[PDB]
Amino acid sequence: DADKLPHTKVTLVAPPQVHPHEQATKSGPKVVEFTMTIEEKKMVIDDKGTTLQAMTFNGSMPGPTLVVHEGDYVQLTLVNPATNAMPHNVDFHGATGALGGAKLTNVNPGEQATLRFKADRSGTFVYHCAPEGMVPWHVVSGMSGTLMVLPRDGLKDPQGKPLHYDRAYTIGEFDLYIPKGPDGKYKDYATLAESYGDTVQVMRTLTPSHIVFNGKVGALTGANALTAKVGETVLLIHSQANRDTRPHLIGGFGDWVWETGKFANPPQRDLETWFIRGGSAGAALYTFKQPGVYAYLNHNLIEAFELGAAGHIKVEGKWNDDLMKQIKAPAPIPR
Amino acid sequence: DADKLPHTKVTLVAPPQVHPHEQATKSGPKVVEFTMTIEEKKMVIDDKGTTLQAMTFNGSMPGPTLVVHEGDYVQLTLVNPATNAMPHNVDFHGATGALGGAKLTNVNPGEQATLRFKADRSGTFVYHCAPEGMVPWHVVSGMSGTLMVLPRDGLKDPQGKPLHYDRAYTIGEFDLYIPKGPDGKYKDYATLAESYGDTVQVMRTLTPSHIVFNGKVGALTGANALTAKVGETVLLIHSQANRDTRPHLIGGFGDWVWETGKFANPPQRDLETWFIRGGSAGAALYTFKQPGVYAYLNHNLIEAFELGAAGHIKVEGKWNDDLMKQIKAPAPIPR
Amino acid sequence: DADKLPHTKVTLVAPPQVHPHEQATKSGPKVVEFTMTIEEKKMVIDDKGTTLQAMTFNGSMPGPTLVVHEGDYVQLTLVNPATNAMPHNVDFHGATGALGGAKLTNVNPGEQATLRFKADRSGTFVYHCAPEGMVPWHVVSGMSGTLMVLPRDGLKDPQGKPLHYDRAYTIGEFDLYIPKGPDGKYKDYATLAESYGDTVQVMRTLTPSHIVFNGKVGALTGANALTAKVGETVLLIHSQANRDTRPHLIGGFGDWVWETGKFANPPQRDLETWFIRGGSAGAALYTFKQPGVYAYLNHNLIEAFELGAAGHIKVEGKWNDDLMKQIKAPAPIPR
Ligand SMILES: [Cu+2]
Ligand SMILES: [Cu+2]
Ligand SMILES: [Cu+2]
Ligand SMILES: [Cu+2]
Ligand SMILES: [Cu+2]
Ligand SMILES: [Cu+2]
Ligand SMILES: [Zn+2]
Ligand SMILES: [Zn+2]
Ligand SMILES: [Zn+2]
Ligand SMILES: [Zn+2]
Ligand SMILES: [Zn+2]
Ligand SMILES: [Zn+2]
Repeated sequence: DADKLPHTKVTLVAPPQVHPHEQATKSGPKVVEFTMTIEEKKMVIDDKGTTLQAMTFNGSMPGPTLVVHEGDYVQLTLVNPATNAMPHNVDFHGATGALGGAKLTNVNPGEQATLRFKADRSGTFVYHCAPEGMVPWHVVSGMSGTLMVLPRDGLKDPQGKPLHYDRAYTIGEFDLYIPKGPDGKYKDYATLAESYGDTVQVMRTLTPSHIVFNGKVGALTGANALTAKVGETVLLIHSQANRDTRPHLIGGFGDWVWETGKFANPPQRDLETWFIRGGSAGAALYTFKQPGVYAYLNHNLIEAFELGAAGHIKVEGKWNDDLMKQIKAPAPIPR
Repeated sequence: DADKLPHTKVTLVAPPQVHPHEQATKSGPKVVEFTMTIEEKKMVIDDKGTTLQAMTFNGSMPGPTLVVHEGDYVQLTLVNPATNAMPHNVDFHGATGALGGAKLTNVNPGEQATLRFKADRSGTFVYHCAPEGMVPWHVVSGMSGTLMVLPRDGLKDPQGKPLHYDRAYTIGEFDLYIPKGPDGKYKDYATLAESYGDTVQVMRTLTPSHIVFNGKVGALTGANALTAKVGETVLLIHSQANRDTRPHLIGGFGDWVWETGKFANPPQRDLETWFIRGGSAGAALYTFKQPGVYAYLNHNLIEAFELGAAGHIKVEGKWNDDLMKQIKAPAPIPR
Repeated sequence: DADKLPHTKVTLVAPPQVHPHEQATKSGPKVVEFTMTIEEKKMVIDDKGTTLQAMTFNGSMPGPTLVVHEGDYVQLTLVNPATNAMPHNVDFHGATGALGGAKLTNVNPGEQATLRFKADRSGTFVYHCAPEGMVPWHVVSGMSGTLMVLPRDGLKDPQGKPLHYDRAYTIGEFDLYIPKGPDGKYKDYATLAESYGDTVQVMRTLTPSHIVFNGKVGALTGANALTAKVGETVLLIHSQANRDTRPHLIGGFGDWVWETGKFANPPQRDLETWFIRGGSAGAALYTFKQPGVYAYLNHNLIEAFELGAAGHIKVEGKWNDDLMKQIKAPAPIPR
């Protein structure tokens, strides 16, 4: 049983990167040890200075992605420093019992706890905070991320053939509910607690003020664009802990997609747009064949371009005229 | 043909239970006879006394689940007593022709009708009222339920192996559109007809005031929690006749899920959250492995916790530390 | 390579028809040449005279469906006449690179351009306009349609058996965001440009004023109902370039459905309601077995009946009492 196995300790890395790991492995099961520390902080979430009284695992939206293999045990130490105001906990969708671990990880400021569970199902799974009586607030304020449980022999196509990625990225998409005052301007709160009531009223409308990748409008653009090269297969992990989304790569595809995120199921191929149910993480593979700056976005184009749910992927390599060619550049219409 | 076969008569039971039935059967096709009686009534739908001018099959939201086997004929007598104000009918998504039967079951108050159709496709299917010119109102006011057509040889996994459940529950999720007056308080109407215009205006906003399981906030909690035991496989049938939802079991999984609800298709496994398209019923199996009180909810957590789309499942049995263990209880952070 | 192959020229036809084409073909790859001309125009979109400052490919919402076979090259000439006010382009979800072709087809009024790309994946794919900085506006104002890339050997069921349709229809579903003035009446704009700011404010609410098939409430009803006969298999192509939808045939099924729209994946069978992710096109086959007027609709019934997302299919042939029979017509309840 779990008390017999070797332990490993993993150092997490900040999104959109994912900590180094193997896909197919000859390793046997391990107890894999992680630690996360909660940070409440005010964050600027758009280009005009709007702030969110935010709550995070490890300082980031999303929290870092934790990667283990099927049959491993996840052993998380969750730290709630005294510098925080609220209690927190963690609910792993990949875990069985005790409301995902929530019932066993209730940490007031100044406390920590350690949870172990068996990661017995392969897939990308949401984890999120879920304190009794204030679950949606802690989720929408930023407290979610992904646990990826890889099959021990790596990813497989519908015919059981091997699949792999060369590079992985993790995108958390956050529907935010920022209140406005009578002047129509977004409210700025001195403390987390003061934002609560007004935010619940906005939540209940079901209309986000902003929908952002990785914590801010344009998080994944400019200097912070994702990167790849022609010939590389990228895994795009997409989590939405509260609300549906519909990822899409402009000028690309989901070559192999697990939209419900569970790797024991066959993936679908050649997707234009896939669907991440609120409360889940999904996974897409794409092998770049053309260089250029791509957009990766939620294809409700209002959600993407107006509300913030879009990033960029800058891809190096050589252009392929067989795949696409400008035959006649824009030029006057003929007489 | 159908005029040759034996008839059976089934007595329906109220949600969340489902009438006794076999899964795999050695029985041949039958004409299976059901009756439902429509009841219009005012219902209290939340903890603060809000009322809905509701419309129901058999007095309940959802209507009872009807269970037959593929190749059976469903023979429904639909009774509209004179104590009701409106005309009604029934549209079975499992039926072929005549707008699901709607065109053939138009019953004014004081009338009844009898419809037969062949249940030639396996699956969970929505049925709902659909009177010409007032379809959405009758649906959102409570007039829907599920027909479950089981394959004759029972449920199968993607490899054709047998699946089964030990206990079945039926959950209908209702997006409600209750109007408010100028004081911001929900309106209470003396009659069904008086609620119509105001309700259509709320409907057109696409924002529900409440989203409830089985007719009321907290319907499936406390004394009315669903129940199971460690080692039991439960089937959770989930219908949403008007609007999408995303079911999830906190601390569990969808072990095998037909999210589109059609059993001739292979199920997906190991789901964290699945998706019920508005206008459909889906089905999930889960074998409990840990005792405790679970939540079963729509994982738009605002919809669940603010608006009402959540229930509880209380599960007896022994805790399994291999699956999950508290390694260190919440305790002060060390120096 | 592509410079070697034969060229063909296709004449497009207006929705809901689809230009003649073969399914399974013994033909080898071709460069298939199409032309589309953009028309900006004011259109009446409902029964009370509401107008949309609309943008279209070829004068229609949706644009025409383009049909090729896997391994063909699509060669589109896109014409933006001088009679238009805005620049436009095209983003084909079926194409690889250059933001779907958008970067290579930027045409100001009075200009045209010609794009070739390899249609290397089978499926129904959205194409839409995507001018830098005004993508959602051009999409929601009507600038989308479908490219259908058929497998060279035709459609296949999950076991590799042949499937086919006898008749194809193309339905584009449009979430519209028409502004109102202080009097609560929809605004009418003298020019396209004047509609922009007010429309963006409505877009940002995420609540459509109207949701229509093929450009107008009731587009596909009355004289313009779709038609079929008992024994015919119809393909229903359903595109939604911006927002999710949930198609359903009342009194029918999706016999075989590719809801994500990609034919190399196995279809699901016996669907009651399927799901088209915003930003995608899907495809359903249904073989009619009963005559009558069907409804084909988005099964958010508010979206369908209140907001406009419904059409009719009028089906000729003989009634089948084995499939459905009125056993007792509506009649008084007995003493
Ligand atoms: Cu928290
Ligand atoms: Cu959860
Ligand atoms: Cu009714
Ligand atoms: Cu229906
Ligand atoms: Cu345009
Ligand atoms: Cu697109
Ligand atoms: Zn140990
Ligand atoms: Zn590779
Ligand atoms: Zn008989
Ligand atoms: Zn059992
Ligand atoms: Zn040539
Ligand atoms: Zn045919």
